[PDB]
Amino acid sequence: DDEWLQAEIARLKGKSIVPLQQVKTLHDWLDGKRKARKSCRVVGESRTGKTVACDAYRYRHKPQQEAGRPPTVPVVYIRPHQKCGPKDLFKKITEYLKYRVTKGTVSDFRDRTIEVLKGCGVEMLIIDEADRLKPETFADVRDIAEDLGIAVVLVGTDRLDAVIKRDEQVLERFRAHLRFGKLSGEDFKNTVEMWEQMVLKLPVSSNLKSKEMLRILTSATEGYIGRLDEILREAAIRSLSRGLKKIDKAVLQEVAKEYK
Amino acid sequence: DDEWLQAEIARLKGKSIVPLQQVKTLHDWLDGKRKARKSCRVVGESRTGKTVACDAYRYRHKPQQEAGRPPTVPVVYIRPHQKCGPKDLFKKITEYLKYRVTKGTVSDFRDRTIEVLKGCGVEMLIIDEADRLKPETFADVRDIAEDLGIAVVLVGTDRLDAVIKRDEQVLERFRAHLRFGKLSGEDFKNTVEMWEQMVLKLPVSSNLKSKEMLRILTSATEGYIGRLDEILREAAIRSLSRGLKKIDKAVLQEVAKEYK
Amino acid sequence: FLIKPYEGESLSHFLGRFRRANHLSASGLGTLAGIGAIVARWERFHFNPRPSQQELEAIASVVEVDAQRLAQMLPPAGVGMQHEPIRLCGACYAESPCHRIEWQYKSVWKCDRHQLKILAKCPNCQAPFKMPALWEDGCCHRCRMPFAEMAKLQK
Amino acid sequence: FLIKPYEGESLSHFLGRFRRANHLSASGLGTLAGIGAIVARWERFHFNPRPSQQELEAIASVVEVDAQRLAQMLPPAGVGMQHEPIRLCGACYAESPCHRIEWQYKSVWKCDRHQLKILAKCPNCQAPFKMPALWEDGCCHRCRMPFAEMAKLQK
Ligand SMILES: Nc1ncnc2c1ncn2[C@@H]1O[C@H](COP(=O)(O)OP(=O)(O)OP(=O)(O)O)[C@@H](O)[C@H]1O
Ligand SMILES: Nc1ncnc2c1ncn2[C@@H]1O[C@H](COP(=O)(O)OP(=O)(O)OP(=O)(O)O)[C@@H](O)[C@H]1O
Ligand SMILES: [Mg+2]
Ligand SMILES: [Mg+2]
Ligand SMILES: [Zn+2]
Ligand SMILES: [Zn+2]
Repeated sequence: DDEWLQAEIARLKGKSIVPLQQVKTLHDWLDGKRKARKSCRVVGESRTGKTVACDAYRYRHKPQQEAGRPPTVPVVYIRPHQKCGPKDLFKKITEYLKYRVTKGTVSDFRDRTIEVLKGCGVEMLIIDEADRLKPETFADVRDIAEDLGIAVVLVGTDRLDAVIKRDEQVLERFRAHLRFGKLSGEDFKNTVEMWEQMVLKLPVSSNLKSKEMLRILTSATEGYIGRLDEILREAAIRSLSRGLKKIDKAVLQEVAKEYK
Repeated sequence: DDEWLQAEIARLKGKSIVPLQQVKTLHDWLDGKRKARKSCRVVGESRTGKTVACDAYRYRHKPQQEAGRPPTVPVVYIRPHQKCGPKDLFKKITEYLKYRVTKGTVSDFRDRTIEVLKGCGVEMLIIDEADRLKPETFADVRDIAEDLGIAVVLVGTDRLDAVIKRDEQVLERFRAHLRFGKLSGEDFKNTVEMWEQMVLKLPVSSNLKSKEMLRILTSATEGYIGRLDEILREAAIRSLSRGLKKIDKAVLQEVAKEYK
Repeated sequence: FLIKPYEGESLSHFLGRFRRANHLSASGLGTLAGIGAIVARWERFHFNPRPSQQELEAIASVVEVDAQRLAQMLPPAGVGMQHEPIRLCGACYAESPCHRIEWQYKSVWKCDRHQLKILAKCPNCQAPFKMPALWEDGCCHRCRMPFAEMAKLQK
Repeated sequence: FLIKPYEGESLSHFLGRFRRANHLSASGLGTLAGIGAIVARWERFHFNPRPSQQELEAIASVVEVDAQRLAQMLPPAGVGMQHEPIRLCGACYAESPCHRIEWQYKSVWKCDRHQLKILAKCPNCQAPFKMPALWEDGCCHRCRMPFAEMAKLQK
């Protein structure tokens, strides 16, 4: 049973991807923008679930490689680090395509990245956390989208909109957006129940997400998917650590007051 | 029909060049400046259509090459990348003329570029996105226009005017300008109808760009040619994806609200 | 990315072309092959210590071209060559875009195939040609005249 | 603050170690010795112009190590060395925390004392070693593995 407990805590520590309507709308919109090479910018709140949805859109088109030609990668997903320069961004582009870089100038990196970007037939350039990179690199991404005809999606918090607003071309070129919703409503309750069935993966104790539990989780998460995930995982792990088979009211109260 | 649908979506993804009065004024002005080797600077808004018009002025004078002498290129079009240094710019000049570079110092690149620039008898130096290159390169372009007698057109957004204003010589030498218009008016309606006939290339369903459609497109594009192109292409592709033979009102409403 | 040699291609030209296909510096290719600075020496046609069997086999392992074929990118035994000037037949380059090792033979002044004097500098602007490993495009690095077009100015 | 050289220590390693003990930049040590930029050249193992008697005696005056002993931080006459790659025996470093000039000898690939191949980059993360003057701590600058622990990964 101790081995089972370790397996349970390890599984609860690891996060999963429950496909819900938010990510469904997102990759539908992404496919629409991809079929037309339309460069947009998906925006949303923090801790709301944009990175996971972009990740899912990345894995669904797992590149299928030919026997002797470069693997064709339709969707490129990048999350450049803080104050990412042009050399760093190009390094990341050519590294995701599995082309190790060669020491050289910024022009050399640009040329190699362009070569490998046309070579693999890339369709999408998903730049998550697009509020980190310097504005001397937005010209480079503009040139990529202009000449190579690759639909670029700039992903980030609402601060990304402020970052691009002070610029001139990047704001006009990247204007289509898809704001991530708050999810509050009956769909939120559906989310809680679906999470209970799938992610918790606990024996059926008929918790059913009663009205009191819904009120506690509404007061706790404030609509955030990430907060919901964190609270659910913390409550499950705390119940399993103290021997409780299911999740009681005291643990939700404890985790809710610990958050707020 | 599926093959026809793929052909239609591929054609709609690809952009075209409808010749309208804006580009007509532009290449008339460009020919006037070329016949006198007068270095000017065409300026305008973003996503308004200056790059395409300069491109058209580039292709119209397709270089005619002699049997055994270098091809004579009358118009040179360049779009230097972000923070383009002098070596990078010279590389681009000699690369467009189809003279591959040889490793060396900046002086070597300058000498080779000057040699190939007088060799091909170039008349125009069209520097699009002329707000990207460093100000240590404006001295080089000044020297080119001074000694080689080549009319240089600095193309870029209104930020290019601010970039050149802080400098002394480049502002005085490059003072003639041609601001790109907003196009709003009855000429805008003519643009919509002409686009419908040519670029959409759809069967005649008598859409005729009715008053409601004109109001929606005026509210959407705000006068931009690029926004008009994007909205029209997105609406056409969305109608063709859902089986609709022509473009309905719902798709324009969807794309308009998705933009604003 | 592997490349097939062109017939007659010089070792310097081939090494640089392999490096460009793989975004490698000369030092990077040297480390991949385990021989370091030797690569850059060969690229500048400096073989005071002639290429050894072990060095040729080390490069052969990376580029997947046998040492015997690599030796045909150098003059045969007893054939003197020059590291300078780097020379060119533009008519040859138009047919096959490489520098030929024969153009560095001390005894060679005319292309036999084209019956033209070979060039020791750009005939348009007089810029000398770089070492063949650095022939990134087929054009004069100064004036940008294509090597293939220089055929028209050969005598 | 004066430092006694370690046996076999390279000139680059010794210069940097002296500078760290005295919070000196390479230019600062050069000005103290009256020879300026020469210090940084030696730290990167650049001696196309070999160290002169006057230059060695100028450094000797500051560090209080005789020019003859400083010359033993360089290869003997006729022994070729390489500025790159910088190499390391981790088992040696565990015994005496310095870079040895012998590790830059072109003929050296194995440590005689430890009968191990010497390292040309970190065996944990593959980061090349910096010039020995910059070996501030005894660890890989990237992954932070101690040089002494790299002995366990030597072959
Ligand atoms: N479809 C999903 N399935 C499961 N969990 C999800 C999903 N979408 C989001 N999450 C959860 O959201 C949290 C993090 O979301 P994500 O990293 O995508 O945020 P984001 O919206 O990109 O925001 P930020 O910019 O603040 O990082 C995690 O707890 C993750 O489990
Ligand atoms: N004459 C034209 N015919 C067809 N489409 C045009 C024409 N002029 C502009 N466009 C459209 O304008 C959009 C981009 O225009 P262009 O690249 O020329 O902009 P620009 O004015 O140079 O601005 P920016 O500096 O912001 O890139 C495209 O959608 C293109 O189809
Ligand atoms: Mg995120
Ligand atoms: Mg433009
Ligand atoms: Zn020939
Ligand atoms: Zn040892």
